[PDB]
Amino acid sequence: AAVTQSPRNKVAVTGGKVTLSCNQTNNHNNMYWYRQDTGHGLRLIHYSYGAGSTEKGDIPDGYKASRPSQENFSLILELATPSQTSVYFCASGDEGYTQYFGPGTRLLVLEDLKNVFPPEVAVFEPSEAEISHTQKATLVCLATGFYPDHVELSWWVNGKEVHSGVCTDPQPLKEQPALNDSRYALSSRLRVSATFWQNPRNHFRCQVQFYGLSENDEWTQDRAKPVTQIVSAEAWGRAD
Amino acid sequence: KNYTFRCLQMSSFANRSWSRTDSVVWLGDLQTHRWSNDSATISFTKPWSQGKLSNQQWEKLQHMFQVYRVSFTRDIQELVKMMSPKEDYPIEIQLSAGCEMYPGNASESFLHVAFQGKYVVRFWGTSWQTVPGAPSWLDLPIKVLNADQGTSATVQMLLNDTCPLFVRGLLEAGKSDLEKQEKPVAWLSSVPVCHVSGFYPKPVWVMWMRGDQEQQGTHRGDFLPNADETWYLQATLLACRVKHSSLGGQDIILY
Amino acid sequence: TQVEQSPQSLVVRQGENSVLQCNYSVTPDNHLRWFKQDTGKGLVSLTVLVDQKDKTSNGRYSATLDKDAKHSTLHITATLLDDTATYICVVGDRGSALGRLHFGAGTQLIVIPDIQNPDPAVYQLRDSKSSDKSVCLFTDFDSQTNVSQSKDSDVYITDKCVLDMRSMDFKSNSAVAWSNKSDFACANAFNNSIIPEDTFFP
Amino acid sequence: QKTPQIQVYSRHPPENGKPNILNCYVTQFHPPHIEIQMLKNGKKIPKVEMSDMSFSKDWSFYILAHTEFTPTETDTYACRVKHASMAEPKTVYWDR
Ligand SMILES: CCCCCCCCCCCCCCCCCCCCCCCCCC(=O)N[C@@H](CO[C@H]1O[C@H](COC(=O)CCc2ccccc2)[C@H](O)[C@H](O)[C@H]1O)[C@H](O)CCCCCCCCCCCCCCC
Ligand SMILES: *[C@@H]1O[C@H](CO)[C@@H](O[C@@H]2O[C@H](CO)[C@@H](O)[C@H](O)[C@H]2NC(C)=O)[C@H](O)[C@H]1NC(C)=O
Ligand SMILES: *[C@@H]1O[C@H](CO)[C@@H](O)[C@H](O)[C@H]1NC(C)=O
Ligand SMILES: *[C@@H]1O[C@H](CO)[C@@H](O)[C@H](O)[C@H]1NC(C)=O
Repeated sequence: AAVTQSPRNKVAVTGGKVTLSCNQTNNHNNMYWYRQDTGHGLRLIHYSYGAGSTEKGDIPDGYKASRPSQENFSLILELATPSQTSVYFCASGDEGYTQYFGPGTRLLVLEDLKNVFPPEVAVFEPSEAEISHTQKATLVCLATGFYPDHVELSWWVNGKEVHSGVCTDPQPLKEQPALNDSRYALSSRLRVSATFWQNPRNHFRCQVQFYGLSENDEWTQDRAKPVTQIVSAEAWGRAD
Repeated sequence: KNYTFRCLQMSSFANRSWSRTDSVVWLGDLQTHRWSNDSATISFTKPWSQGKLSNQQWEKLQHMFQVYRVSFTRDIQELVKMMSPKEDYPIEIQLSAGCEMYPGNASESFLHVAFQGKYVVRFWGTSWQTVPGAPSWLDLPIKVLNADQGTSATVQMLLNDTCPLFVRGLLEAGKSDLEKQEKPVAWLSSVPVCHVSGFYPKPVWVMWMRGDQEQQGTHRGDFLPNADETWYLQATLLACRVKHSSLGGQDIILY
Repeated sequence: TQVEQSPQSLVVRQGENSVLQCNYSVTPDNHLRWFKQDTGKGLVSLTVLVDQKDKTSNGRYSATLDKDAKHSTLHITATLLDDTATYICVVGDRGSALGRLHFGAGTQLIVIPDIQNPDPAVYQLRDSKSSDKSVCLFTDFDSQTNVSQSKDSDVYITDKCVLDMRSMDFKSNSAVAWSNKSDFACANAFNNSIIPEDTFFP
Repeated sequence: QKTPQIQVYSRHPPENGKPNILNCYVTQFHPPHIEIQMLKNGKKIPKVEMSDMSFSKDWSFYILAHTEFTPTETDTYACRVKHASMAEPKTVYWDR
């Protein structure tokens, strides 16, 4: 029994309209909307006992629910406020007490989108010193100058995603920590065997999925619209 | 001879916010308990209403009913949300639960539920079910109620074990009030009628006789209650003969 | 709140056991569920306790429930790096969809990994594109090493991050440093940190 | 939905000047919300007692109202009931 949510991250502006969607194909009649905040457990916003029905939860104010079908349940924020910056979870269930939770949606509500920037991505090749010393090769990835911290960094080897030998910073850095709306920098490492890096047939790619502006968002600035995009850098193995 | 024990629950749901639940308990035609919406606790209406239960056993049981009253209320409200817009307020729910005590250790337990004054649901065996004539939309509420294994196990225990146990003790403790005799007093009147008041127990004989021959015409009214737990009866249409267990052969003949 | 968890947070070493508590005032208490939530991710059910006095087990996890005491304990036997998560206690007030879930605010657990054979070293890695750009990588250091942020604003230093080469049952710690300034080199990169005496500079 | 039935009867045989008890048994109504008043000369009697509301095997509600009274040849006694099933209240006079 699975639940899907869209989008994964969302950046909105104060007074803007935000729709968080939830989908399930379990033929579950009942669906629920929660928000998770630090120092709090999950709190019920709205729920639904079937298509056409919406019921107020414990903290409904500022939210509207829509159950247009058995599968879809939406959380509508008609006038987004910064207090609605949170992680939103959706769940579904049948007549039983089990609620099957979705993966989440991190929403960030800003005063304006004038400081949104996609990342620059660079891959740094293993040192020959490390190779001879440890018979291991660490690749380093660097995502720089992005805002907000709505990014998913992943490593791809020959077009397939890897998790083994990977470590990404749990938190990004502030590039200009004196400035209030500072851009971030995030780093990640991928360690392989020296003989794996030695193979010139192996293609390494560091990919960063950025969550920024949508087609519907307005943009009146000389620089390119900082839309949701993938930014990546590559490297090929080498005998050298 | 055979006494029916019944817990009668009356739950009114005026709207989303307003609700009240009031219960009364009877052993035959004698009230044993009252539980008003206003009261946190169940009240005894007889000195012997606790039966043969200990103060601790009574308290553990009362605590269960207190949790049940609050929980039942929210469950009905959540079931109305689930069924909207098909079924809406005002809603009346009557619940009748208890058991019949027969000669020996024989007992039959029941739990009947009426919605809007019509019997629709019962608890039967190990689960809730709808009865013939019930509307089909009740299948979703029954499915949801039957998902609650914890309530089902509790209800099975109360009907199969607790109710018979409690009533055997209640029959002992209340023997003197249940087996009590009260002499009926009769008076005649007719406007262009045989009034019989104050008898206990309920079984009575009231007849209009033309000497030794009875009259087929005579219409025995319904048993009307007195506020001192005795009964009132009328017989309409010459003498009025009344035969009651309290008279012990000495029948009342009113010309 | 009706559901309270203890401790708020804790730090344990790999192979140690963790004991997590949950206390509630929820009435009625049909069942208690323990969830594991990894940072940024969602909720994964570890176990459900349903009886008056209950005990459950799921591998390295085991739990108890005493409905009279309105208390539950979660045990993690021989904690692993992967157990670094938030553990959430939830009490359900009905045995059906008519019920409300009452959520505890969680317990954050940090597991310190076992670094088998340390080899502290600082390597210089060059960009696959430009050439005129690089990073300093401080790696293979033991857990008793703290990486401190740079005293210089134009120099960026990340915190400790532990990777696991699962196929080789090998774990390694590392921090990255970079700067676009000329006065920056790897021999001096982690100067503001207390790094081991053996640290290899090639 | 369900219209009420009112029955007014004395506890003991009536005798002018002697104190008795008048009973008013209201039956067969739904919903259970009801308002019952007993009257002397068209004026509400203050010390009226109400039994707890209950229901029969047929699921219909019932309630017994009763007050002490000393009948006379001039005094009129009644039982007025207001229920949603009726537009106007139903008054039933005591007749010996
Ligand atoms: C039958 C008579 C017995 C003889 C005793 C004589 C005493 C005389 C005093 C009488 C005064 C009371 C009069 C009131 C009338 C009562 C009628 C009998 C009804 C008895 C029902 C008892 C159910 C008990 C369980 C309960 O409270 N359960 C509630 C909470 O449940 C929760 O908490 C539980 C938690 O439950 C637990 O922990 C119970 C433990 C426990 C503790 C102590 C003892 C036993 C068990 C457990 O964990 C559960 O898993 C959990 O979910 C649950 O919410 C009740 C739902 C019942 C709904 C049934 C109505 C049918 C509706 C059909 C109409 C549909 C209309 C549709 C609308 C559109
Ligand atoms: C309570 O009594 C009922 C009988 O009224 C028991 O119900 C039977 O349960 C078994 C399985 O346990 C079924 O095979 C039968 O079909 C049930 N009978 C009916 C009429 O449905 C019930 O098990 C008893 N429960 C307890 C806990 O004593
Ligand atoms: C709910 O019902 C009660 C009793 O019938 C009434 O007094 C109250 O005004 C109602 N509330 C609403 C919100 O209509
Ligand atoms: C019935 O009782 C509950 C709990 O005691 C209370 O919240 C509710 O308001 C009461 N209903 C009425 C109509 O007084």
